[PDB]
Amino acid sequence: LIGRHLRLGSVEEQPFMFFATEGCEGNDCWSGMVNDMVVKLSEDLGFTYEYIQPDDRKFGALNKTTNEWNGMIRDLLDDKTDMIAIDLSTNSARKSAIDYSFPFMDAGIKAVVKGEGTTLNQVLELLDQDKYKWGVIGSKHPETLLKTHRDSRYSRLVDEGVELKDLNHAIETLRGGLFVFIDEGPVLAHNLISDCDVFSVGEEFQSFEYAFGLPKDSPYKSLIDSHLLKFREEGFIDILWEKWSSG
Amino acid sequence: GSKNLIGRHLRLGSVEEQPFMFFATEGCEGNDCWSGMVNDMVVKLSEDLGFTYEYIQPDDRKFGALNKTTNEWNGMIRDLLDDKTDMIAIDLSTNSARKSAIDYSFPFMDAGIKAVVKGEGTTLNQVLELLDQDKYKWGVIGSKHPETLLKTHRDSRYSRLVDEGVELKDLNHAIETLRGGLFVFIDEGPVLAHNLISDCDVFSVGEEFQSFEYAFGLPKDSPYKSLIDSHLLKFREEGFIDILWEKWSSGNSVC
Ligand SMILES: [Mg+2]
Repeated sequence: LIGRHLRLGSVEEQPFMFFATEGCEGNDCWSGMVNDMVVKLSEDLGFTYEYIQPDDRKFGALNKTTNEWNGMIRDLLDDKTDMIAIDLSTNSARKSAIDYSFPFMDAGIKAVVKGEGTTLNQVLELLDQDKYKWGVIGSKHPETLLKTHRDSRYSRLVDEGVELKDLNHAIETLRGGLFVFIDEGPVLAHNLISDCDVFSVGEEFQSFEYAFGLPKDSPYKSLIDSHLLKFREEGFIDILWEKWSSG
Repeated sequence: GSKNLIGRHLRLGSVEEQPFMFFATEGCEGNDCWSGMVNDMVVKLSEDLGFTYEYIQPDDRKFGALNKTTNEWNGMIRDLLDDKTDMIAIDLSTNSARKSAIDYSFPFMDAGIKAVVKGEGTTLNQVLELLDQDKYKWGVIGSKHPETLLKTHRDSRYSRLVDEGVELKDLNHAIETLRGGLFVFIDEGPVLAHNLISDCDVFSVGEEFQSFEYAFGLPKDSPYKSLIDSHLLKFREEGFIDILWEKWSSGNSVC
């Protein structure tokens, strides 16, 4: 990587990445845990980099009607980027098409709702009532895991729920009440810390990792993997999570 | 790429380390001598990918570490580097020393370093306290991951712990010594949780520390890594890893 330039796919997803839309230029528009990881990788490996957001602003999923990807995954497959630098969740659909780096964080699917004393105990109960609406963000990992789960009642949840645009839209809808938002534990923990009237529905389910995405046969995988492992071993990943997560 | 596992015969490095692997020393032949969480993973991989296999233990019965004097490896790591095996099928901890020499598969379990103690009277809150006292002896298993992490920790007091402690041969020796009392054994969370479930007079020394994974070990440039990784990810996504841990890890406690 010494002398190399990496085009890095990313999107805003706090606290992993924050993207300033004004008042900044280039790489300095980005901040967060993933940015701090990238900065240190760049310093230690000697590459320059830039961040490239997908035009559709999605993480990426495989459309089963067209068999085409979108989001950051598609940009990587199209060779618009060399690596996806974000909290990229590991799933088998993506693994068919791309590789992952060594992982930096366990994560699960988590569901939350506004209003203390919710009667719900598990998300599948949502199918048997009409007091609460619910949803997941389109073309993002939770949607994919629910659509691929063995119990096709999870596909019903996705298909019969609201398709949310992004985290801001989801949180807005959640705060409007009578709405169960299903997403990822670490993202919900950070972003809903001050919402004392938001509570969990059931326990977390599904076991996966956050990692970076790499194209198959990338010449950079071995080095990125080594360095990410060293970050974890040296305590850097935990230090960054303490820095960035609330609170 | 083009190469896959159908019709291949894999030599798999392993050792007993309950509940990941159990090895029967009599009354069995070949693969039937092995059982445990990792064995169940291997059996399913072999059914789905179409390879046959055998397990090969290192003669030294070590997991594997790098000797800084000789610059040579030992244990399962050395057998893999020497092409005696194709993959290390065990709870193989991820560490940077090993990563310089081998690759890892997609991981199947987060783990940390855990210290436990047996003894009445004053006790300890954090392992470095061992260095300023002589009531307790302590140890790590030689050529196993906990020793490597403590020796490579940037606070060299952890190297003092290794150098001034007892070099324990294996898990049975370590647990026997722990049960003898006035001893702190430093090893890995999941192994200690499983094996010390009914030791009501064994307690924690502080919280777990260090963050790493259990995975399988693969030689660099292995043609089988992509397939093994894909299938291990699917095991995790389908809940198979969690189901196996529930099956194999000890529960209740008479404590
Ligand atoms: Mg993990």
